[PDB]
Amino acid sequence: AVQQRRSSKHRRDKRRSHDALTAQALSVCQKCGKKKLFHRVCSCGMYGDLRVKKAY
Amino acid sequence: MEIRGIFGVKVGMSQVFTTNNERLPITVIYCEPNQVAGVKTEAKDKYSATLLSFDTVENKKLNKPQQGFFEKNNLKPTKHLQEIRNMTGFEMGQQITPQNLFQVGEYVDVSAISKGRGFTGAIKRWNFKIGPLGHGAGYPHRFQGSVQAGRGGASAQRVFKGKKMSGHYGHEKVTVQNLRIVGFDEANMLVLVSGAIAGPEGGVVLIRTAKKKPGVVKPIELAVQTEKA
Amino acid sequence: KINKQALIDLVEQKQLKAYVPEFSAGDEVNVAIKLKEKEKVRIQNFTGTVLRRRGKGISETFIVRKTTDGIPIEKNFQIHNPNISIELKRRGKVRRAYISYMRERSGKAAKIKER
Amino acid sequence: SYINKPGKTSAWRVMTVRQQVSAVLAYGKIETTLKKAKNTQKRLDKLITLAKVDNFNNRRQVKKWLLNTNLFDVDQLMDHLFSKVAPKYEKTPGGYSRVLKLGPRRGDATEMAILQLTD
Amino acid sequence: MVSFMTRLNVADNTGAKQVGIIKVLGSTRKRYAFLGDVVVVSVKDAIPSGMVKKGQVLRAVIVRTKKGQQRKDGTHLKFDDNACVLIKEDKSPRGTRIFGPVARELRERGYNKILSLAVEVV
RNA sequence: CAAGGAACUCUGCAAAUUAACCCCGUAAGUUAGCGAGAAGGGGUGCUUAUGUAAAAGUAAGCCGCAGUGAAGAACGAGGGG
RNA sequence: AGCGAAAUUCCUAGUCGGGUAAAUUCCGUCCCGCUUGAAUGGUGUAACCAUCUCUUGACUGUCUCGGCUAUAGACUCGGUG
RNA sequence: ACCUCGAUGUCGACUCAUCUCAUCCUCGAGCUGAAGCAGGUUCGAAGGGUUCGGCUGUUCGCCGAUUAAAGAGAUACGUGAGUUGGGUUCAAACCGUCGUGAGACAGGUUGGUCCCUAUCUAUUGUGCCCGUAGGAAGAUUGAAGAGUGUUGCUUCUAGUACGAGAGGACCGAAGCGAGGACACCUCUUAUGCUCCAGUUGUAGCGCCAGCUGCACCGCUGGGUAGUAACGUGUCUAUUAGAUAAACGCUGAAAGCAUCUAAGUGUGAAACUAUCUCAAAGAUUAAUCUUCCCAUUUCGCAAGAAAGUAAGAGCCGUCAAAGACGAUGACGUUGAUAGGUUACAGGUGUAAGCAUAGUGAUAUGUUGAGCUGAGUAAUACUAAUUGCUCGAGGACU
Repeated sequence: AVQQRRSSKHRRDKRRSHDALTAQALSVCQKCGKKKLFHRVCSCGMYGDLRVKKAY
Repeated sequence: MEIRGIFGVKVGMSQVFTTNNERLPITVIYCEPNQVAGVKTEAKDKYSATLLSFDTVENKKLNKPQQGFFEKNNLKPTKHLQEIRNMTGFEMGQQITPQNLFQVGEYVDVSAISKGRGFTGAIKRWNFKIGPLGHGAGYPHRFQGSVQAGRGGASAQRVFKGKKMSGHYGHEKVTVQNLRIVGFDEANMLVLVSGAIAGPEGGVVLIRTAKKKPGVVKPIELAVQTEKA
Repeated sequence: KINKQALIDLVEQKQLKAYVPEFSAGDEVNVAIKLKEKEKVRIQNFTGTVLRRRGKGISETFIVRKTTDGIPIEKNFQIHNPNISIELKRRGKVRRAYISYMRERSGKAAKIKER
Repeated sequence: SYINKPGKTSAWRVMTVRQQVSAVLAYGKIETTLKKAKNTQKRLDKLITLAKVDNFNNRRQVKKWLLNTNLFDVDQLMDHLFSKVAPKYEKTPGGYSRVLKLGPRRGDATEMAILQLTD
Repeated sequence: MVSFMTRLNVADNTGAKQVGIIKVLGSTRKRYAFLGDVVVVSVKDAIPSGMVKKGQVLRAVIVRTKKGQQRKDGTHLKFDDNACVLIKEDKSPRGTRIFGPVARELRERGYNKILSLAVEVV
């Protein structure tokens, strides 16, 4: 519908308070030393000890 | 006291022929001899009840405080914990089988957490009509209908509390009464109860004593095949 | 706890028959029903062919039809139902195990037997 | 809304699963959408299972989800299949494919996962 | 399923050809027909040499419904036509020749004249 | 999409039915043009033969629950102003 | 003159009939036509009307009587906005 | 003509109802020109619900059949930021009339365009944060609440009473149903797009065969789980109290009488508990139980660094869940999901081969072959050999 009265700054603030985002997971890759995200692939490509993707 | 109760899991539903030539709908419930884990007195504890436990598993999976309480009580480590209000027919440290407790001719009450569904429409929930299609319907032609109560400043200007509004269906305890008992299995320990059971496939069920007719016991016996060629 | 979904048959074993004739889609059979009254239980003989067979356990059913005074009547019957008697006389030649078209087809709806 | 792209019909799903099963058995590795893989592996290893019998009717069957690729043609690729990938995994029951998720896309952050087959 | 505004047949020899349901007996909007239920009909087509002529409103009982109904014995029987028997304001039917099948869910409801004069009971 | 066939509605809106081919059959009205493709019918698959130039036609057998099997095909009648 | 409670009526839901389960609209009829009425034409009229209205044949999801199936949405995520 | 003409969309109907009794009913009682029966009047009682059609655009109105019962009314003659419009209510007009004239009719008739992507409040669910005086985990009662209590028919009690004959019961029980509310897919269906069988046209896979693409999922016949129903299963009770209209016992003022003035009773589906579900944000933040810990050294006069080992969260597997979040189960100490195998079920006699048959075709291989989601084993694969918050019982 159409607004009747203008929305105040503090209503904007309170609606934006739940309109934010959280952080993300992170982990260490043993062989390819890199601070990778948990249960993802590493910079060199090995998600586990397995790296079928090209290292380039 | 006089209204007893037990815990089960609906493992299926069947049809069984009965005396007087009637095909009665049947439901099979798996029911272990449940483990009592505390009694509450109507006078000292201000109300009588019995805390009951079932579905024992390996102690490794269970959380520490629960298993510690079980070890203090020194009974089996179980995952399912609940209560039955005002049941004192037995004592502590006993496993109760419904075969020895309930009768094969008793009318019973059954409650069960109903099937989870998500958000539901008013048409489904309160059986409202679906609007017609001809003569001009408008793309809204199936909804919760009118909610108008009053127009003008001093008429209503308000939404009522308890207004019939679409919401979430299921996942709540439903009450069906007068269910019958037909069949016992001891080697597999299954109970057959007339009718059907609400909720999804494989839910926890209260088999509880019927308040209205607790004293009635009528017999319903089976039939035997006697043919061969 | 440990679930089976197979003990359903074990608890249904309490009501089973030990004869169980074969029926797929073309058996011309007369079926008898022991209709119980207060006295002199009657034996009804109802003849016809079977259209299709559906079953999972005790829930096994078949179809059978008669045509009397121009009026046809078709009835389903559960196999494991007591007070029922089945005596087969003809085996037919059909192509599909699920057929239902005698509902519409007119007189001379009979089918040749399985040679 | 009303008239637009023909939508994501079941025929679209059949076409896709055929296309990337041919693609994976052609080369052996695909980065693709997570759920597309997750419902593709079943058809993959079902075909692998039915191909380890080496029967002409089973070959007629496995013709039914394959098209040619840019590297070989259907006959040569199925001969390659029967020659090496079936003898590789004839012994082990199940587990005929592996998948591991990749990083989120810069564009839409969609779920890439790399699908491949090895011991 | 069978209800008001339903041109059905007649299972009786009464000099009539076609008849339509005019209302269903029962309070609180019964609006539905089931086997053995007494209802009210009106003739739409009839023979000139019959006891009734078009426009007459009479009362009857459904004997056969196309959908049929499940019986309490555990079996369900399907019919292939919609016919009614005419009853003259008492337990006796209007007609004098009951030919064809008839529902058995009405034996316990009385009206045994039709049962005794029926060619068959199913 | 079971089951009724107009009970909703100001209206059978819409929806639904029919559908093409060939060959049957087609009232009244009347200005003798029409009505009219009125209405109301049937059937159309494969194989072989008869077959003419192909195609119709016919004979015989066979498959299938139904065969312009898929798509492209007027639903009518009456009466009033 | 013709015709007529009809695109013509105010007393009218006028008399009655015909069909219709039951008919202010449907068809006919009575003629008192508050004021029909004759080239602002009128009385009937064959075919026809993307015309108005009624009854009826088949037909059904408009209704008892709702539910499903997949999409494009909404919804969530990422991008402009 | 007072809000209101710098807009209050101006009749319903469709669905949806809410509320009062100045009761339609079943409920109870009183009285009768109340033999019974059928009645009529009044009071209390609003707990429940109270039809389908025909005409008309419809209210109203009448007609037909029901039904225990067709209520009275209001809520902008209820309700369009829910639907649309039958016409009054733009012209286009047509007919009758009025007026010399254009035009005019609360005169009739034909067709005649309905916008809105919810900001607040309130509502149904749903979450994050904190909270309730250590934390976590469970189990709890429940002040305030919510839904809900409709009855019909038949038989017997019994042609007993009433009565004269006909007519013809109330109290109760039983059985059978209607409508509505409460679930399920075991019987029944209906759908059932990675399922099965068949089939046509065409494009193809080099020819035939066998398969795929499109033709509504091409179509036809079905069908796994699932989803619901027209289907089953359940229910409308019953109990106790205060009672209302009411009838009272006793019994005074008012020596008799009197239901009241002392005490006290029975009495309605009305009311309250009992019937069924939620429910400690109920700040009055309530109860019980269990587990974890309580740890050298100081202040602007003091608890500063190991910050659980309890747990929770991040992530993944998924689904009895699911708008997303959450919810529920599982993560090498695991069968959580996927896979294989096996089973059930369904489709229905696969391909291929031989024979009969020059030919469609039929037979045997065969209850063969195939099967998306059902069922169980099975670490064969994926859920990692991970990260964050989080342990001093304060005070009188």
